[PDB]
Order: sequence, then structure tokens, then C-alpha cells
Amino acid sequence: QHTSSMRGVYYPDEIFRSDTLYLTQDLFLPFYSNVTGFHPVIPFKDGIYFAATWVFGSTMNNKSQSVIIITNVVIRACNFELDNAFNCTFEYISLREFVFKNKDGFLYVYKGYQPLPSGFNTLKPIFKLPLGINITNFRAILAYFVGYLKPTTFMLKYDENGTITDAVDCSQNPLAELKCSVKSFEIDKGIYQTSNFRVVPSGDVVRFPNITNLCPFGEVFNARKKISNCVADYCYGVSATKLNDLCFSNVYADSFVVKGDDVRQIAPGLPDDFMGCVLAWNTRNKYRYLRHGKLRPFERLNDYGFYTRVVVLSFELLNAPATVCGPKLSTDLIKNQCVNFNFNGLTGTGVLTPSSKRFQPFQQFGRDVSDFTDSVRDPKTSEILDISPCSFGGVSVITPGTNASSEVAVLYQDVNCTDVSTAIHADQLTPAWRIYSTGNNVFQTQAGCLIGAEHVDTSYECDIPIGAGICASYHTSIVAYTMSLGADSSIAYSNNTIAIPTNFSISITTEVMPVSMAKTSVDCNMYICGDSTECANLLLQYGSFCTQLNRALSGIAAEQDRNTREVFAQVKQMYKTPTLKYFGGFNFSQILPDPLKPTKRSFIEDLLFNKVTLALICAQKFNGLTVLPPLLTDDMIAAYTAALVSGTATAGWTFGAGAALQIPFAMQMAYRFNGIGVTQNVLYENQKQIANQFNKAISQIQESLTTTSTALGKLQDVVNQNAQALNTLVKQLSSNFGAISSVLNDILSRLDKVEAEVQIDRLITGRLQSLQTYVTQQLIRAAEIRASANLAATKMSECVLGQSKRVDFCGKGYHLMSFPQAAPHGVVFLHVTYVPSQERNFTTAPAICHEGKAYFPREGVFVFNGTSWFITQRNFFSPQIITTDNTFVSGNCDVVIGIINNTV
Amino acid sequence: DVSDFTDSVRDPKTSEILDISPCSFGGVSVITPGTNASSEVAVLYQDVN
Ligand SMILES: *[C@@H]1O[C@H](CO)[C@@H](O)[C@H](O)[C@H]1NC(C)=O
Ligand SMILES: *[C@@H]1O[C@H](CO)[C@@H](O)[C@H](O)[C@H]1NC(C)=O
Ligand SMILES: *[C@@H]1O[C@H](CO)[C@@H](O)[C@H](O)[C@H]1NC(C)=O
Ligand SMILES: *[C@@H]1O[C@H](CO)[C@@H](O)[C@H](O)[C@H]1NC(C)=O
Ligand SMILES: *[C@@H]1O[C@H](CO)[C@@H](O)[C@H](O)[C@H]1NC(C)=O
Ligand SMILES: *[C@@H]1O[C@H](CO)[C@@H](O)[C@H](O)[C@H]1NC(C)=O
Ligand SMILES: *[C@@H]1O[C@H](CO)[C@@H](O)[C@H](O)[C@H]1NC(C)=O
Ligand SMILES: *[C@@H]1O[C@H](CO)[C@@H](O)[C@H](O)[C@H]1NC(C)=O
Ligand SMILES: *[C@@H]1O[C@H](CO)[C@@H](O)[C@H](O)[C@H]1NC(C)=O
Ligand SMILES: *[C@@H]1O[C@H](CO)[C@@H](O)[C@H](O)[C@H]1NC(C)=O
Repeated sequence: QHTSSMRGVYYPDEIFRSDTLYLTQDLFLPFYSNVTGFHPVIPFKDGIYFAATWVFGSTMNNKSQSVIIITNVVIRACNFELDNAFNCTFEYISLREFVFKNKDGFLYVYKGYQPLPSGFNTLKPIFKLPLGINITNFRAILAYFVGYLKPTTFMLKYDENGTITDAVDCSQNPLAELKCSVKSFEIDKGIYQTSNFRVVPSGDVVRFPNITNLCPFGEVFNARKKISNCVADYCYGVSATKLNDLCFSNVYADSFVVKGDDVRQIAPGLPDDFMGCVLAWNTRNKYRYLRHGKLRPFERLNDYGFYTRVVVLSFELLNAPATVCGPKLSTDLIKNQCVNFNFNGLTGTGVLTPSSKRFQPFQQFGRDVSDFTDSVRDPKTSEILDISPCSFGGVSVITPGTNASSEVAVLYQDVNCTDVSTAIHADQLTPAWRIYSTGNNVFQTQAGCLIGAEHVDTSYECDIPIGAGICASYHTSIVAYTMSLGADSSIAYSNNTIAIPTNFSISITTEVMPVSMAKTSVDCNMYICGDSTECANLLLQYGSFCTQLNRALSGIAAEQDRNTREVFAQVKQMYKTPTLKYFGGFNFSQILPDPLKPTKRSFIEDLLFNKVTLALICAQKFNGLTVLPPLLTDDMIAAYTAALVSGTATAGWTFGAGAALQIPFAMQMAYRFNGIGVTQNVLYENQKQIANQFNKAISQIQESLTTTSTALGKLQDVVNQNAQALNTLVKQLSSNFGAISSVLNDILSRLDKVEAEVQIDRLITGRLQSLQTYVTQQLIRAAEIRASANLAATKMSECVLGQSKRVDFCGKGYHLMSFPQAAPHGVVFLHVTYVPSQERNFTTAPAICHEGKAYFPREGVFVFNGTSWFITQRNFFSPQIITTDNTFVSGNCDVVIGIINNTV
Repeated sequence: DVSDFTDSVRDPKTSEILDISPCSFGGVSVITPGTNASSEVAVLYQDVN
């Protein structure tokens, strides 16, 4: 008894594929399965996998056709006695692994070779024998290992040469299904939703009226009559073969004598909404053709003159208690377990329990507020409600990313979480992993079971989100905890204490915005209804949908160019680079293009293009999909941002409104300090320190971009969303929406010109719907991008071309400056802000009065220091002597505290 | 191919020739001064060699 690690993979067809992932369903050998060694007849069971380092039959006797295989190969399907060569029809004369498969009479044979150990090797087809026999047993002919094939889906990987170089079993692990669902081998960290789940039924329940009798169903035919309280044995609304499983009430038979000349007059065109069964029979071995007006259905002169019947059965159902129906062995009642229903006329599935609903005596069924059957009356007069189909929901897999581990936890969304545990170990769940264990269960507050994660008591910053307040993470086996909102802090409030900063720092932070998206086009008549005319004529009937679709996509494309134009083309003149790149003590390189390099992009703007990944020639595909080019090249968009930075460096604020006015860039930074409420002396006395902080902040940005993981996250999301929408549209062309084939020229080549028009219509309607869905969702996406481009144009005017007082609009501090940089399908702002720090404590008063005259500070607050009172600004400590020019007087000090002999 | 188009065939008489290229198709657009200045126009055949 050994294990088959990854053995038994073969090419499923004879079609060449290269560099792709292909999902298929067929009989395969599950990974890490049980393989029975041999160091003896063996059952077949719909296929086997055979190795070694054959005779096929049904009874291994003379009464059952058998087969024998054997570089001279002899395949002879004859009743060889186990001297017998009779009763046979087929003859054929011309680490090793073999696969055997019996289907539709043919017996397929695959074979491989390699000079059970570990590894995987791929087999190829050899024979396909139309034996057409029944194979259940076999025996070897003389260290051979036997597997078994089961219906499973695999994901097979091809390479450039078209060789199967890997596979995945999509029913082995939760991770294996996750890989199979997203169609990849490496998976990022996160939580993904996958196939649903549902508890499988547990039993069969039947309840029929206990009345038993022999029915006159036969007497009436050979001789309007009613039949009731019998058991018949045995079409316009029912199938004859399906009549012996439904229970009716008072089946009626209409009988009369008419020759075959009038049988073709009894049918609708008999009510129009009613059903029934009609029989007729002739043997030859009155009527009215005059009446004023016709008759309503089911209501009641010459002679036919017979010379040498029609029974219209009517069925009434689900109205009164069931009394007429065929043989059905009853069953006992089971409650509180997902079972099957076969009540009088209600076949379903669910959970039963006693009810508390006051049925009226003349009622037998129940209904909800939405017309669902949430109650029933047992044929033995009992009210039991069949609430819900036991259980179902969704399944989500939590993974750290497959780059750090292969351990995952599984969440079941909406379950009491005790039913799941019972079904897992009872083998009662449709998602059936071959290798999966349960060690511990946590019940999320409202998100259901969590299996594979251990609860911890501490709290962290919610790596992966789950449920309501409960998140999960790997480093913190994976652990599930409760969210932590932040750091608890306290402040001692008082009435005569204030805090004033005594130092600051320069901070530069980045901001990423998308402004545009891909500009695609379609060829309506080529995507649908390809290079053909029989189909092209059929598509003219659907009005002019193609013209509508082309107009909508042309509107989106022309809008993307307005987006980029509105954000960047905000300068009237193209200022040349100052060819100095050192102002005051500020280093402006790495944001201005280098003149000694080929590409005219700044250093920081070159790292942004190496972060986002997308994966004349003039290539074209068969599907009619294409992407148009932008109007502004990447070298023109980069010339706009270099002009904007050059204008800010020299001439500062006043470019745009008016004409650019020079300024040495050290005088304006002083002016930018007055905006945030700090005097000029602060800059001019600490210019060297401030310049150092500026240069360091830029360097950290450059280093971070080089060695980060995801800062251009929003720009990548736009690329992924557009590629996912096109891939869905392309893969919808390999789908047959009801026709026998999904490719034209395969039904257009085998046609009758009467039957091929119905399948072509099936594809046309299916492909038109998929096109409309693509256009609708692109219109919604394009409106969301327009919102982000409108905001980016506001930030260019208010953060780059000026100074902003709106709180936290540009940056996070006080917004000295801001520089733009170009990114693929986006823009990056670098906000330079001012951050005070190093608080101190002081004593303060509202006002000061000298000689009965109060003195309020014209601008600032009063402080005490430790020796004498002073007046200072709020954002920086710079005490000043209290004089008559800092203060002003208003009234007498009767409600304002404090006094000192320091004024004037 | 992915969309169940052949895109490549084997010559019965010992060769393999690419069916991929579906020759040329696209959309045409007309550039006009506006039937007022003049009546001469230019045509753009999009995505062709
Ligand atoms: C192979 O059979 C043995 C014996 O029952 C069993 O313990 C083992 O789990 C089987 N292999 C696998 C992969 O399940
Ligand atoms: C099989 O052989 C027997 C004689 O052993 C013969 O009677 C019978 O017809 C054969 N079955 C056929 C021909 O289907
Ligand atoms: C394809 O096969 C050739 C020779 O058999 C080999 O040189 C080449 O590397 C293979 N393809 C790849 C992608 O390696
Ligand atoms: C019933 O009989 C009356 C007698 O005049 C007749 O007018 C009427 O049409 C009949 N019913 C129907 C449905 O025609
Ligand atoms: C508020 O501050 C005043 C000093 O101006 C002090 O006298 C008073 O006690 C304070 N209120 C308190 C401590 O509740
Ligand atoms: C302000 O902080 C810088 C470093 O961030 C330091 O070098 C400087 O001495 C500080 N100034 C004061 C007045 O504390
Ligand atoms: C500006 O920084 C670069 C490196 O980022 C350095 O090579 C250059 O010398 C600095 N500026 C000046 C004027 O040196
Ligand atoms: C156009 O066709 C010529 C002829 O072979 C070829 O050399 C050229 O590369 C083609 N151009 C494009 C854009 O396909
Ligand atoms: C300022 O005083 C408050 C309370 O008086 C105290 O909580 C805080 O730590 C002090 N901070 C400094 C920088 O002195
Ligand atoms: C502020 O207080 C400090 C410490 O008490 C003192 O050294 C300094 O001289 C004071 N400032 C004045 C008196 O202007």
C-alpha cells in the first residue's frame, strides 16, 4: 500500500496548445491517493492506472467475451478458455506506465516511459480499440501497482514547446481550489470567495393516502364517468410515463362514439388552459351541424351511418385531499434532518418540525408572504412546517500568500456552526476535500464558522478583515483577534496651562491619483457573426445595435483625452529647465530631467514607470478587439510636468494668473512661512537646517519607491480591472448558448438551410447580450475615473499653482509647497508641509490690566515662562516683551484675570 | 486558440503553416474642413500596415 504522488497525467485531446493554463474535466488519478502495490484478479471500476518496474473480461469464463494484449503485439478479443477461439469478432496483430479507459465501446490506451518514486510524468495515447464489450475484471500476464480513476477536474500548464509541465488537482485542498478558481499558481495574501456549500440530504420521506383499492381504470375503456378513491395502474400538460407518481382528485373520463373521421376535431384550436390524456382505437373488421351559436368548453342534426372510442381524461390536482393515484410504498416521518419530500404533490428537500399554524379545515397546504411552501398538512392530518432547505452559504479561504506558507483557514458564512461540524465528519458537504482536517472551531460574531485559526486575546491592526470587528493575520499558524482602533491617550485639562511647540520639521509625502484608463474599440460585426454572410444577414434584423455600441465606446475614448488635457495642460508657456538645479540650499535634482541622459524624464519619474506592470508590429486577432493609442505621448506629458516644476522653482507663486514674476526661491519660502502663521525670521535664521531636512525628505522618497511593495496600488487596480473585463469578453466566444457547437463554419459547414438558422440565432442572441454587458459596465467605470480626474485638476490649481488653507486637502501639516510627477495613467503629488514638535508647558492668562485698564493681546497669547510674563505666537515659541504695540485696551478689568507692571 | 478558433493547422503533406493572420480589417474615419471651406477630405484607415 503506497502513495501516487503526482502520477497519471495524460494529454486529453490532440490539439496543440502552448504557454497557457487549461482547465478540463475527465477521469484522472487524484494526487496523493491510494495505490495498491504487488510485491490475482482486480476490479476495473471505470478505469485504472497501471505501472511496473493484460486480460480484460466480465466473468473470465467461456460465456463472456474477453480480451488479451500481447515488440510483436497481439490484441485478440476472443473467448480464450482460461484452446478456445470461438464467438469472437475482433483481431489485431502488429518504469512503464499505462492508463486504461472504457467509454462508448472504445477502449482507450495511454502510455509513458521514464528510466512508486516521487515526481510526475506525462503519458500519450497509443491505441483506441472498438471492442464494445463489458469489462469489470482483469489480470496481469507473466511488481505492478494499480490505481483508480475518478471524475475530477484538473488545471494543466503548457509551455512554449506545448509540453504539459505541471498540473493541479482542483479537489484536493482548499488551497488547490483557490488556485483553480483564480487560475494561477502563485496567490497574493488576502481573502477570496470560492464555490458555495450545502448540506446534502439525509433520507427519503413519503406520505400517501392510506386508502387502497382496485380501480375501474380498465372497465370503462372497454364496454362522463367519475373515478375516485381508487389506485390506478396505467397529453396536454403531463407526460404519460410520468403519470404514475402524482396524486390527483376525481379524474374524469369523457366517452362517446365517433369514427376516425372526427378524431381530428377534438383539441384546442376542450378548454385552452386545461390538460388531459387522449386515447383512441378503431374497429370495423349522431352529430349537429346546425346550431345558433357555439358552446362553452365542457358543456352539452344527422347520422354518421356506421358501416363495416375517444376518451378524454381530465386531471384535477392539489385542490381536495388526494384520492386517486398509483402505487407508492409509504415511509415513516423523520424530523430535524435535511431529507427529501414526496408528499402528495410536493417533491423537495428541507428540514421538518412540528408547526403552530392554525389551518382551516378545508386547507391542506401553506404559503408565505412571497408564495413559498413553508407549511404542509400530512395526509394523516398533522401540521408540520418544512422550514428552509437545511443549510447553504458561501466559502472563503484566508491565505498568507503562498510565498510564506501553504496553510489556509476556511470561513463558512452563515451557519449555526454546529451543523457544519456534524456534516464535516459525517461526510455530508458538497465541497469534499480529499485531505482536510478540523482541529478547532471559532464562531465569528455573525460571519459563521472559522476553521484553522486560533483565537488570541491581544489586538492588532486588522491585517485581513473578517466579520464584525474580528480580523486575522499570520505572523501575529494564523490567528484571529479583535480589531484595535488606536493608541489610548490622555490629556490633563486645566484652566491656566497651555502648550507651545519649540521646534518643527519638514515632511514630504506622496499622493497617487488615476486620471485616465485604457481606450478600447470593438468591431461589432466581427466579434459577433464573424467572417460569414449567412449570419451577417440574420444580424440586420436586430435594428442597429452595432451602431449604438460603437457610439458609446467612441464617447468613452474621446473622454479619456479630455481627462489628461484638463489635468496637465494648465500652463500657457513652456519654461526651460534652469540648468542650475541648486537654489538656496535646496537640491532640485531627481525631480528635473537630467541633460546627460537619453530619456528626458526625472529620476523619481523613472522609478514610477518601473513599478506598474502591464503584462509598428501591427498585430490583429480574430475577435475584433483592439486598443487605440492616446493623443498625448508619454514624452509630451513629461514635458508638461517639467515646465510646472520649473515655474515653481523660479517665479514661484505668480505663474498662471498673470505673468511669471521672478523671485530667488529663498524669499518666497519665507513668504510661504507667513501663510501658515510664522514670521519670516524663522526661515532666514535656520535656512541651513531647513535645507538639510528638505534634501533628506526627497532621498527617503527615492529610497522608498526603490524598495517598497505597493505604493502605486490605485494605478495597478485600474489596469487589472480593464484586463479582467476584456478577458471575460474574449472567453465568452467559446460558449454555446444552446446550439450544438460554439464555432461557426462547424455548423455553417454541416447545414440544411432550414435547421442551421436556429442555432445561428442562438449564438447571435447570446453574443449580443455579452457585448451589451461589457459596454454598460465600461460606462460606469468611465464615470468613476472622471471623478478622479476632476479632483486631480483641482489639486493642481490649489496645491501646485498656489497655497492651500483647506485642512488636510493637500498634505497633512501646513502645506508649504507641492510638486507634480507623471505616472502611467495617473499623476503623483509630492506635498511639502510643516510639522511642529517638541512641546513645552507654560502658564497663561486671558488678559492683563495695568492701572484699571485691561490689555488684550492683539495677536497671540500671554505666557509666564518662569521669571516674567511674555507674549508669543501659537505655532512657535518666541517670547516678546509686552508693550503698547503688541496689546490694546478695552474697559476695566472686572471679568478678566491677571495683572503685571510690564506694559509699555 | 482560446476562443475555439483554429489559428494553426498541419499541412497534410508534411508542413505546419500559421492560420493566425486574418488579413486586414478595421474602421475608417473621414477628416473634413466642414463642407464650407472646401469639399476635399482625408481618410484614416486605423491599425493597418
Ligand atoms: C492509503 O491507504 C492507507 C491505509 O488505509 C491510509 O492510511 C492512507 O491514508 C492512504 N493514503 C492516502 C493518501 O489517503
Ligand atoms: C456463439 O457460439 C455458439 C456456439 O458455441 C453459437 O451457437 C452462437 O450463435 C454464437 N453467438 C453468436 C453467433 O452471436
Ligand atoms: C523547447 O525545446 C527545445 C529543444 O527541445 C529547448 O531548447 C527549449 O529550451 C524548449 N523550450 C523552453 C521554453 O525551454
Ligand atoms: C345557453 O343557452 C342560451 C339560450 O338562449 C344561449 O343564448 C347561450 O348562448 C347558451 N350558452 C352559451 C355559453 O352559449
Ligand atoms: C479653573 O481655573 C481657575 C483659575 O483661573 C481656578 O481657580 C479654578 O479652580 C479652575 N476650575 C477647576 C479647577 O475646576
Ligand atoms: C530641532 O530638531 C532638529 C532635528 O530634527 C535638531 O537638530 C535641532 O537642534 C532642534 N532644535 C531645537 C531648538 O530643539
Ligand atoms: C543633489 O543630489 C545629488 C544626488 O541625489 C548629488 O549628486 C548632487 O551633488 C546634489 N547637488 C549638488 C549641487 O551637489
Ligand atoms: C508591412 O509589411 C512589410 C512587408 O513584409 C513589413 O516589412 C513591415 O514590417 C510591415 N509593417 C507592419 C507595421 O506590419
Ligand atoms: C505638560 O504638562 C502636562 C500636565 O501639566 C503633562 O501631562 C505633560 O506631560 C507636560 N509636557 C511637557 C512637555 O512638559
Ligand atoms: C525665561 O525663563 C528662563 C528660565 O527660568 C530664564 O533663564 C530666562 O531668562 C527667562 N526669559 C527672560 C527673563 O526673558
